[PDB]
Amino acid sequence: IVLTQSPATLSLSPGERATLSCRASQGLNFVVWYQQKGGQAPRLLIHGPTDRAPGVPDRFSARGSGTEFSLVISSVEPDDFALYYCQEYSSTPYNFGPGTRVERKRTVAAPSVFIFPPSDEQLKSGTASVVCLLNNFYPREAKVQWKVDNALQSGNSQESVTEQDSKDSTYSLSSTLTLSKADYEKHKVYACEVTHQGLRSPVTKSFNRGEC
Amino acid sequence: WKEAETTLFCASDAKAYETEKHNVWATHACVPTDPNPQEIHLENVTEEFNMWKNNMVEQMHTDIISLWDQSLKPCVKLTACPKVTFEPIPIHYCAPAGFAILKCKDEEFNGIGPCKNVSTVQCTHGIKPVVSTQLLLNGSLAEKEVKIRCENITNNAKTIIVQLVNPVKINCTRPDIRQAHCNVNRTEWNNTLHQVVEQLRKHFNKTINFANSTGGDLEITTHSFNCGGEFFYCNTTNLFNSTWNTIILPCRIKQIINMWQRVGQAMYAPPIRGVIRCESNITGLILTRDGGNTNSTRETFRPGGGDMRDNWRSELYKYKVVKIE
Amino acid sequence: GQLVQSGGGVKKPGTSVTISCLASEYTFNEFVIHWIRQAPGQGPVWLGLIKRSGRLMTSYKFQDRLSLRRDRSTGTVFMELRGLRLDDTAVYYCARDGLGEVAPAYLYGIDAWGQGSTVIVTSASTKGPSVFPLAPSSTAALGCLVKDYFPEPVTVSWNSGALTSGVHTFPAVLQSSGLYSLSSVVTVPSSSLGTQTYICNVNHKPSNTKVDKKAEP
Ligand SMILES: *[C@@H]1O[C@H](CO)[C@@H](O)[C@H](O)[C@H]1NC(C)=O
Ligand SMILES: *[C@@H]1O[C@H](CO)[C@@H](O)[C@H](O)[C@H]1NC(C)=O
Ligand SMILES: *[C@@H]1O[C@H](CO)[C@@H](O)[C@H](O)[C@H]1NC(C)=O
Ligand SMILES: *[C@@H]1O[C@H](CO)[C@@H](O)[C@H](O)[C@H]1NC(C)=O
Ligand SMILES: *[C@@H]1O[C@H](CO)[C@@H](O)[C@H](O)[C@H]1NC(C)=O
Repeated sequence: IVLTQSPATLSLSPGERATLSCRASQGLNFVVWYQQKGGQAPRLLIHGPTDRAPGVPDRFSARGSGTEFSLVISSVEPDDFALYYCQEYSSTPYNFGPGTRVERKRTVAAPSVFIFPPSDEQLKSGTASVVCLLNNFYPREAKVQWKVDNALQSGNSQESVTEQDSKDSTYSLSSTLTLSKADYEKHKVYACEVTHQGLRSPVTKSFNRGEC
Repeated sequence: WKEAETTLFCASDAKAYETEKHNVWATHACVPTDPNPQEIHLENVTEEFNMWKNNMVEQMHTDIISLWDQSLKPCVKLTACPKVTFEPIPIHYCAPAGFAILKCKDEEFNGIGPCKNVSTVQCTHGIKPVVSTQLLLNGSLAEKEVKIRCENITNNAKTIIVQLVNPVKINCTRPDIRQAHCNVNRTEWNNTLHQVVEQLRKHFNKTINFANSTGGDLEITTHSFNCGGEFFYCNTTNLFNSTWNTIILPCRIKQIINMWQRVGQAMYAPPIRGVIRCESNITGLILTRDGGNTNSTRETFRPGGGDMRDNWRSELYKYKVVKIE
Repeated sequence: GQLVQSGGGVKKPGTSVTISCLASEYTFNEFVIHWIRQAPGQGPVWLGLIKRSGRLMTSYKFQDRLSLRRDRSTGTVFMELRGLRLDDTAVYYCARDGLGEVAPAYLYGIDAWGQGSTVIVTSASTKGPSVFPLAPSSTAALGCLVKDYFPEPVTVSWNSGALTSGVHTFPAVLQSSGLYSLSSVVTVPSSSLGTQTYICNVNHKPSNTKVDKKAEP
């Protein structure tokens, strides 16, 4: 079977009621839930069949039947901001859900977008890195799209995202498009296009090779 | 009076002059059986059973564990090993005062859920604690037709317990001093496979196939059992290669065995020279289904075992304990 | 706590890795033990399990490269993953589960996990990073690109650690080479760009490499 979870991200303020959803491709008797923080292993929340494992605080509850299941946190505490996965036992392979990220709610914030050409120093090494930085945005969901002379670049870029900042509750993101020198020398216009809730039209930042 | 878990006691007709180790154990742990045992039918009563969530099974498991640890204890891995007489005797489990055993006499009870022709008894039937994998020996047989049982058939991870209605005699014999072998009638075994495929067919929706074990410890890949104090390991490849719309199995005696009851190993003396022979009634099977990658062309079932709780389960499935209050 | 393990680490592609999982007698005797891996930024993947009976079960998707086994002599369970690929790079856990098979309650749920064994498949050897500068524009943004080092970690500061306000050092990403790369950036006033000197101090201890690189227009 297959399990899908929603939403991908849940933004919430402390005190608010969290409810995470898990959907199953076929009828299940139950599903179990795990909490995961970074660098640590999953921690079982809800046993199967229900309700909740030992050591799990009262604010955790779970429910559902058949195709549909949900995990409810009555009053969210700071400790609860984490990733939650659901898991199924109908037959092997036992599938985990993709996980729902619970983060701290904040006012929508548009990214500050910057783009960086490869240094003259780097070009020597025979490789070229083109970087697109998205600074201090919210929500976490953001889309970057690379174009080289209006050619959509797919599969040859990598993104990296900071953890939600504990002080201003924003995120930052880098996207590095990697080209060989020969390929980089062959094209003029390098651009990254950003789509985000904080932007009313996707924003494109670009540069021309060989111009200051 | 609702289902409650408590320590039962056991009864048996063990013989006190006999040094056979089941008789010795039973003499100490069990009491003589009641001459005229009462059985009472409960009219207009429905009661639920669950052989897979049955504490009786656990108690028996614990009991047989202490039985082997007391009777056999050779040597290894940190530790004298005289030879011993080994032949299971029937054990009855009986309810103390303030408790009672409900017994399902329903025909073709599949092991879980409602039983409407329920009765109460003082003791279980006599159950011989035979230690075996993949095949069940000297057990009980369903009277009407073969019965297969599972906690959820759709969970491939979950074991399947087959109860036969006709038994199949299997003769194993040792006249390489460690080489032995088992014999059974082929045509009757083919027909056994048939009566199993018919019941599997009731669930499927799918064409059935039997394969030998995929691997694991020696104890569960082979038909492993005890005979005259010696541990037999039989290749069951010949029993389990089949596809549906006399058989000599080569066996080996092993001195170094895994203890089914705890982590470690036991090492015994080589088998005694002379005559070793066991004629046993095959009365059931423990099967496991592959799943995960089935195909519309084949469902694969393989011989199972290893958790002896399932062995006890095959006999105790009809019973449950309640606190009579 | 209940389940210890000791899996490998850096593996060259094509090789095999064997991970062991030492269990308490109780867990080993009464519980199922799953083998589960988790790659970075992804959720958990079930690879296989070992039941208390000794039954081995593997994921159809790993069955040609994955072998499970148990040692009844010591109470240890094992997984071997062969034909390693860079995308087999993950934390590998053994973890127990009653699976409705323990005697009381009959509960499912993975309640105890081993500490995890990180497996990184690559041919890379220890290597210090190359640090290239990310020069300011025309609020301005500037930074350092720290590329191609192995293994983790590298540390980065700015102006000898005298600059923390508005700095973001991204978590490293593992490139297709099998070497890491990250970026460290900072946002600063445009007025100060003409005067203020900005230097990132990078340190990759594993290779005794320390670089201080000034990125400027
Ligand atoms: C077995 O589990 C499945 C879902 O996991 C469920 O649909 C089915 O009903 C269960 N078995 C029985 C007998 O209900
Ligand atoms: C009713 O009880 C009788 C024993 O008196 C038993 O043989 C029978 O199986 C029960 N009914 C059904 C439908 O099985
Ligand atoms: C079991 O029997 C089959 C066929 O008789 C044979 O191919 C296989 O090697 C045997 N293996 C063992 C361990 O006896
Ligand atoms: C199982 O069967 C296969 C082929 O059918 C054979 O290669 C293997 O050795 C057999 N082993 C056992 C224990 O049956
Ligand atoms: C099965 O029963 C017969 C007679 O009751 C006995 O002689 C034989 O040893 C038993 N075999 C096993 C494997 O229990």
